[PDB]
Amino acid sequence: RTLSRWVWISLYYVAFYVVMSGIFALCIYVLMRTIDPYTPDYQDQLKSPGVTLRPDVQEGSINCTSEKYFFQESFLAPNHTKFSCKFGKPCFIIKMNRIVKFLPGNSDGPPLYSLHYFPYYGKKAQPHYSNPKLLNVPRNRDVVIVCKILAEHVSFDNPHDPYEGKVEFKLKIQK
Amino acid sequence: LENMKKEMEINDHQLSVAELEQKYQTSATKGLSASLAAELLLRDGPNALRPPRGTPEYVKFARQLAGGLQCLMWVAAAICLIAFAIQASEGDLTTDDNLYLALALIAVVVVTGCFGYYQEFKSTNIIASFKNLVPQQATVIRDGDKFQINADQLVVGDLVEMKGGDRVPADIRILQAQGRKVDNSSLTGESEPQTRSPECTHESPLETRNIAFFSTMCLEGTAQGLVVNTGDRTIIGRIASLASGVENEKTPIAIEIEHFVDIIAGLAILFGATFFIVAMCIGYTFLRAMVFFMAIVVAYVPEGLLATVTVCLSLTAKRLASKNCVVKNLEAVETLGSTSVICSDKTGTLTQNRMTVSHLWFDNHIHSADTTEDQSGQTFDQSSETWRALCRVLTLCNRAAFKSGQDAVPVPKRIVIGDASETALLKFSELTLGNAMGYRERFPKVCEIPFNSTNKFQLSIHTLEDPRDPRHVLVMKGAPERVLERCSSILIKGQELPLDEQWREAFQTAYLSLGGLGERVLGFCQLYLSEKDYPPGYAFDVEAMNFPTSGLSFAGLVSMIDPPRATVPDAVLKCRTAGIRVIMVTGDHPITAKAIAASVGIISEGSETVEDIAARLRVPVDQVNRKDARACVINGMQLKDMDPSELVEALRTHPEMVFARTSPQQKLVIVESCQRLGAIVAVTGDGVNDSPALKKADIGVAMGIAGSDAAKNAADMILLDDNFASIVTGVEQGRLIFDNLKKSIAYTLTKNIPELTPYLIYITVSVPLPLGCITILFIELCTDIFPSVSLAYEKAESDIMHLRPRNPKRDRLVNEPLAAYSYFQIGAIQSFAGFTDYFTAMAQEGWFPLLCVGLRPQWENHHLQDLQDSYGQEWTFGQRLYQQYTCYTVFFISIEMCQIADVLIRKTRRLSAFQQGFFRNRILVIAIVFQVCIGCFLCYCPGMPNIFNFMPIRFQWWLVPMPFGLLIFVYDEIRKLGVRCCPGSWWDQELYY
Repeated sequence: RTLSRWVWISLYYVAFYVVMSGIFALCIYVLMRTIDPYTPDYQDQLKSPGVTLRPDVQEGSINCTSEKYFFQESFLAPNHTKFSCKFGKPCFIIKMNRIVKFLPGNSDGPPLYSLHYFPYYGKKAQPHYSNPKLLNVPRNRDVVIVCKILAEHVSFDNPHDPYEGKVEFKLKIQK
Repeated sequence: LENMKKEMEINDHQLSVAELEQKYQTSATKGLSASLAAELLLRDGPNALRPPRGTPEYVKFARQLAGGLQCLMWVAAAICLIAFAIQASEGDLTTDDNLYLALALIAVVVVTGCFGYYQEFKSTNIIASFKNLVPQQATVIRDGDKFQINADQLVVGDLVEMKGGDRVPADIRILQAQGRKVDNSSLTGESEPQTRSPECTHESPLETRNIAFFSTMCLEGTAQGLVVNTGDRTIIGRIASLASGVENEKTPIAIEIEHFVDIIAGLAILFGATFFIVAMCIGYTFLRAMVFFMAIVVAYVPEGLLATVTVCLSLTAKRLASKNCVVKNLEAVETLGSTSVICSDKTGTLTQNRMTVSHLWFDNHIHSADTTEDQSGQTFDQSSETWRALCRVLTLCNRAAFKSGQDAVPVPKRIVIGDASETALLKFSELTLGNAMGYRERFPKVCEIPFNSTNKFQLSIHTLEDPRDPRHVLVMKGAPERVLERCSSILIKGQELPLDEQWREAFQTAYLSLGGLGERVLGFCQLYLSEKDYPPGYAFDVEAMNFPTSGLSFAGLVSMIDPPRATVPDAVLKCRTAGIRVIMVTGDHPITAKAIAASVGIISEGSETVEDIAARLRVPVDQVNRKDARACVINGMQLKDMDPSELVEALRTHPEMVFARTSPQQKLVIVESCQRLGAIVAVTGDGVNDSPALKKADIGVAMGIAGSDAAKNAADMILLDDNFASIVTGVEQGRLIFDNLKKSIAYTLTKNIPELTPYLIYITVSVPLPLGCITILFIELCTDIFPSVSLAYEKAESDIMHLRPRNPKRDRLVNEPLAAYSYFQIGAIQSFAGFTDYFTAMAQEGWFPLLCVGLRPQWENHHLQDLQDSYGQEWTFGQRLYQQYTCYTVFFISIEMCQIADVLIRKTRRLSAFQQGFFRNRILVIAIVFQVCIGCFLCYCPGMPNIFNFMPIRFQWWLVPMPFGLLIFVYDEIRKLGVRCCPGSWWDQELYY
């Protein structure tokens, strides 16, 4: 509560928060400069790929076969878009979480990936870059299933991200 | 209730003996009838005081739990618990979150509770101090025959008989007394015995000889007297009731805190509802808007605060104990820093409460002895031949003796058996002369005529030590006029001289003068007895004057005075510099009280009361403008008559006041008068007569050794040492902390904003939650704690003693300028520091900030194992969560980095880090290191990922907030500079705490 003097407040913050939204943004736009357009500074978080699925709980392109890894070159803009290879009892679809420059390595229940795709170049490098059934006897009951992936590169975190390289879902098909 | 007790008593001493009975229905000789004693017993009640109605059950523990603050934490815990209960509506994560938070809160109230409740569990006790002395039987006369009865049985009207040694059972009207003397210290604070005779000496009942008061003990002699009053009705009984039955009230610090909690709540509500409404306009039902409002609690309420203030108060109290200043209460640490006026009791407080000697007149000159305990003063005279001769009589014509077995203790300190005047002489001689015993031995006392009532003088005949004479020497002392009547010659220097009319008045002059000092005077003379007339053998007759009593050689005069404690005149001065008013309030007589007042600095040079001026002007007083007198001395007998408005004016009117001859109710009256003004008044006292005032004062201070139990109970603080100077230290311990506390509040509060904003942005921006509930508690409970506490170590930016006491109403502990500073400016810089680290971790991960918006539903969506980052990759639920958790960890760390800056800046309000030296505080530096080290531990230590969801941080992550930290240190430092330069205006007005 003043008389008259709110100026000396209202004009103050004006060019002091101003100065402060201006240094902060200052420090952001600097940080942002020192990062690659094509590749994050740390890959570590994503380190083992997780496995995710469609369910809810081309041409141009190139024709390819089941081979070893296709190296596109470096991750640079000097070449244009790197070329990508082509690709009752529900149907669940599994994919492997894209991770730039990662080469997967390979060269009872109740009743119930090709290398030529990698390494993934990353969105900026490759836009239309496509990443790569339960025919079961029982019916009309919940079934717990876990699908997992194998490799020396792949690891599972049973205590944590149950996702990591694996799924867990409960299907039911009521006919 | 209490108010009537404050008034002085009115009595019946004027009444005749017969008349008193008539009123009583009693027989003077025979006493009440047995039957009639009973009746009156039922009619009236027992002769017993109403047990101390003081008993606050151990249930009082529960008082520390609530407060106002603990409430804020309670309601907050209760809001969390509700929220949880609302989260019962589905399968929720809160098993780690909301229940954990609400329990943390409750637990901080409880713990803080306990802690407080202990540092206080050490004090109280007052009724039990009083009960410490609690009659037994009385001897009464009923039906003409005396018997000893339980003291409660005594009733108004009966005949009571008391002798030397006994305690007066009840208020009594003295009908008959032989050679009876009483001790009335309970009333007056003064021990010397007082006569009791049947005839009424004065108008005041407290003064008259005819009344003997309960709570008093007949010293010697024998008496009888009619019970005027019993139990609660007696003069002291009223005093009793008028005490314990006191409501302690709130302290200023406690008030300041309460006033803090209001502001804080003020904000926590405003925002918390605002976020109900802002969430409504967004896309949030009554389900969601509501959960946010309550959610907004923790961020708002500093859980760590209560604890910090306490450890800060505790830490300071410890320093003071080191000081020989014990503090019974934590809140007591601060109060001292807001004392305007002190009302001090004189005897035993200001003074040592230890008679002594005074001056001397001989050689036709007035000499001044050293009165001090430590005998700091100098030596008036050894030389004079006259001086010895005088010393001789003082040592020889003297009965007194020092009690056995304290050669350890110093002469003025040791107890002597004998009257006061005779002890004074013994101590005097023993100090400047050497052993008295010596002299006694060496001049063996042949015969002496003890100090008679009729003679008014005491003589002795001694064999002279000088071996060549061992003739007889005659030494006497007594009333100065009497000793002069008895003298022909005067030992001036070595030699005798006729006692002409000239000396007769030079003496008459001294006698007058010393007697004006309010000193008691004694005359001294001696005679070298003619050896012809008195043979070696010669027999003296004490019974009849064998030997010569007249035409003796008048040696000299011996006066006396009174002194205080060494430290006291200074301590008084310090206080006055402090801009504190000191007011003497004593039971004692006015001549003495005024003398000490001068001595101590209560009354300053030049000052003058009406009557002094009066007297220098040579003009009658009516004549004297009152306003010309700065100083005043008011007798209790005059204070009785006056209205409380008249009291207020006297108080307004005079800078140096002395209330003397005041009763305990009057001391209380003065204080109340003081407080009415609205000043904060320290009463310092030693006596039971000080109880109501000590009990009244904003802070009562009592002397530890001398102090009566009563004063000790009644008091908040005890000077174990009886070191008055302590009082000065106590006042200097009530200003450095008050400020240092605001720094710790600003420090703690600032981090609140970095905690709040992430949840808000989370709602507004629809981005993944940047900081978690858990992460917050590590800051408030862990990291911010050492640094906050550490602020207490901080020093003065200026000489603190030099500034005036804070106006409690106008300068609050937490004020809008703090909030604006903590929240508006510094906190805000902190928040961005945290947000940046957030963006850096996600960005690095593959989630650029632009993609972040609107994501939380997908991110949160448990179902989607699929979440595609900007690169185009796919992250499972857990995977992206780990990243988020890393964010929570980095944000946590960003605050600690920005908290380093806040720590530094918070160290000073005005001064530049450079001036102060942020450096000297070792405790603070320790806070930065341990603080960091705690963060690193939370990040690095394995298992901390699961237990507190803290993830390891790359080395890079540590730096993100660095530019933020540094800007804070610069931004503040600039600002203060600005504030130093123009004290007058704007920055200081808005920003200065």
